Amino acid sequence: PVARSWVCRKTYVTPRRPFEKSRLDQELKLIGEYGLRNKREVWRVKFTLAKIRKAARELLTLDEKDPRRLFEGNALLRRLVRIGVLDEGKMKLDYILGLKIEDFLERRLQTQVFKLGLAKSIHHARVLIRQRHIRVRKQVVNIPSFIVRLDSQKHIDFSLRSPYGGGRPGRVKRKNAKKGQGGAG
Amino acid sequence: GKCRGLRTARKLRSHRRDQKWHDKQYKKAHLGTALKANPFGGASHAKGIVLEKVGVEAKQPNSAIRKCVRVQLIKNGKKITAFVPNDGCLNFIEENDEVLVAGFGRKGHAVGDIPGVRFKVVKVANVSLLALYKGKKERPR
Amino acid sequence: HGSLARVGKVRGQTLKVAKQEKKKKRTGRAKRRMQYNRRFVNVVPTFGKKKGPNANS
Amino acid sequence: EGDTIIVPGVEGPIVTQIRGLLLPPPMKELRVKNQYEKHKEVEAAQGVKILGKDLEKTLAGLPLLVAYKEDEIPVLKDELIHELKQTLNAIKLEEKGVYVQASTLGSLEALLEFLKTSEVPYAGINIGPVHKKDVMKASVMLEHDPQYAVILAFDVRIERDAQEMADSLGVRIFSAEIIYHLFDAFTKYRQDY
Amino acid sequence: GKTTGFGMIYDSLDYAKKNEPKHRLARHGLYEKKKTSRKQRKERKNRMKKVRGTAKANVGA
RNA sequence: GACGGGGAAUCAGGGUUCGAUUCCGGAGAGGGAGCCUGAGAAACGGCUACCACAUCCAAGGAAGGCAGCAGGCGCGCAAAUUACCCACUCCCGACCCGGGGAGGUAGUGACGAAAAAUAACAAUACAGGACUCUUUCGAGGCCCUGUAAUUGGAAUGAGUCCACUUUAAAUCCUUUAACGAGGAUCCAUUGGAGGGCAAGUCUGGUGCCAGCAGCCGCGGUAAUUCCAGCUCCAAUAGCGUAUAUUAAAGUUGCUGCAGUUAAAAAGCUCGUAGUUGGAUCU
Repeated sequence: PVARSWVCRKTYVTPRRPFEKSRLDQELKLIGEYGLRNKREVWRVKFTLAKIRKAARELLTLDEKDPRRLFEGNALLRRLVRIGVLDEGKMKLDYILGLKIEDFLERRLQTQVFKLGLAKSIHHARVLIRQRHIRVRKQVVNIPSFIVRLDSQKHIDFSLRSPYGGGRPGRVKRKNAKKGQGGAG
Repeated sequence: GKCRGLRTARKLRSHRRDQKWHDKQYKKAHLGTALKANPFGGASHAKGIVLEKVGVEAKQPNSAIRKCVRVQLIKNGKKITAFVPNDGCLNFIEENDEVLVAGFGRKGHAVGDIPGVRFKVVKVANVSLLALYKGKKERPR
Repeated sequence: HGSLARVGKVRGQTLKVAKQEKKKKRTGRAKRRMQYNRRFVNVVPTFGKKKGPNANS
Repeated sequence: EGDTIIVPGVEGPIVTQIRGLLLPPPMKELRVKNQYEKHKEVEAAQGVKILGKDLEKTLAGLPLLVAYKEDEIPVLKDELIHELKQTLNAIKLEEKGVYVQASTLGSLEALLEFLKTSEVPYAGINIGPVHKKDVMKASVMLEHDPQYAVILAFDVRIERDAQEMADSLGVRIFSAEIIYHLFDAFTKYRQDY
Repeated sequence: GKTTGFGMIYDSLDYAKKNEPKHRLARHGLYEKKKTSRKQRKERKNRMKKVRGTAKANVGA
């Protein structure tokens, strides 16, 4: 009798077929194009899309003009709009079954920083996110798998402690200066 | 089904019970004779004592001789034949040694060309045989 | 021959060689993208059986 | 109490964590029953009882090293394997013979030096009480010349289950509290054999 | 950039000495606690439980 | 190889298996039996007698129940510190004030779950596509795109550590000084490369021997399978093996199987239970 939780669920899912050409082809294509680490995060993005698709199928199973159907139909559509992946004009319940993995991966923090033009490459963007340089509305984020909301898209900039956004120079810069006045004097 | 009536269910249930009891894997898994006759006693691994080293002949298309170990079990007390897994491993073991033994992976059946052998050697003298093969660990003295 | 049933024969009498230079890693960002663009851009699909990436023939 | 001791054993030195320092009362010897006092700090030149958990294999008459550092890799025990290798006196020739059990290590040493002069080989060197494993390792020698398939016990209490199952497959028991009646019983058993 | 915490303002020193946890007053140095462990207290309690009479205070040392 | 249930795994639908296990209820403190007190006990950190086990002894007699918290032995393939505190949540007492291995904290911990390092950025060592020509080689080639240990930087993290913070007191996390990376040796393994099933008719050795192989089958002195080096693919701080189980099993078929010849309808008939019962009433 302890005060614990014991509440945990799996986020990714393992596919049924272990070896196949084409599945590996677009999985490697998505990993290479979006700068992902390995297949676990694309499997968990597939699992989140599977959850949303199952909820949409269950909600469309129920008949029209039921208050529960309208209730979490409006809730799910409002959540998908607030993420920003869904367009405002596509305000319909059966449009949930018409988007794919790259739409969810478009709202990643890594590719949002890469499209903002303050980073050179996608892997350079992932390193720059990973190494505590970008704040999200006066709050630094060091992880790449961050879902940027639509309201927070226009408030992404460098950290004030980072040397890129204005601050103290880095460790190798002062070491280079110390070597410079060591060799000069 | 065939007997299709609304106010009958125990006939279907009793027929399904008898037809499920008249099976092979269900009859093996739900009787005490199969667990009693099992040398492992329902365990994945077991420990035993090495007492003999012998060599059995293989099948007809595959012509070789396999090195296998006679082992007497600790929990039960009856002799089995166990097969050392990898090349150059009979010299790693000697008589009167404790050993860890496990099945091949056919749920208690012979695998390949080796007759009468359904178990294989995993660990001997509380050290892994794979580390003895690959040289990661040195054998106890 | 010595005998038929002496264990570790081909393991014992085989020759011994050493290792080579250390390889690098990019955690599959170009480690598998290199074989992807080898199979896509470099190697053309020839009408036949197959054409593998490790085919040293 | 926050120190790691290393004690040499049969298969080289082993790592032992201290559990407690049982200091016997000064007016009694160390052959006394369970009447001791726990002590936090011990004085110099004292005989106390030291208990560990995973010992199972020790030899008396050897120095032990106390390390103030933190063990991460067995590199400080090389000199220890040198003193446990130099001047080998009680070499454990692990052959296939009689299986012997004793309460103390000195009794086991006395029995093995009796057996090497009695030119009957020995198999196991387990100490303490007798168990199912001891009786069964004695009884697995009923194959391949079963003359050396008997238990030797000097002043060890016998568990009732092992003595009950010994008669099931026919393994006779040597149990005695003194040495020369045990030696004469072994001689009489061999001559009857 | 931002750190949060919980504080309180009393009215006088006597109210702060009246209704406060002892450990925080010890952190301010206004209270001292006994430097006895639970163990030796437990064998002390068992040793006074062993004997009956006035000698309970004598055996407690 | 059964404590029950709330539940867990798998899952199109329909189902199969497990539930000792933190919540609720029931039973017992070696197994039977009996009892005092108390409102409430057949109580066992209460007592009495039996047998089994078992402690001390001057031998006349005394003292026992860890299926509580730690720890030891046995057993087994199989499971952790003889640690600190009543501060947080409650409980008991004559009661702010005392106590609580109930509990909380720390260590062990790759049962399992979540996030997430091992690198980014140029000029040249060079192969070509993108817009226009030289019938064809050549050129502008600025976004180039990719690979090999030439060059100096943009760097931050593990760890070493001052402090601060947390805390009954520390440790864990976060913040912050001074350190801290060029083959950034501050070095990522685990299984495989004939088919299923991603991935070399590469090199050298023994040549139905050694062995590999879940299944087909490879081994006979040309081995696309053995034994070692090079390259390559799979998942990645994780991977392989053995057991019990689920889906695949429309190979237990209620949805939803078969019965001439592949396993299969009693030799035939009567007959009591059970199963199914014509039309017609606004």
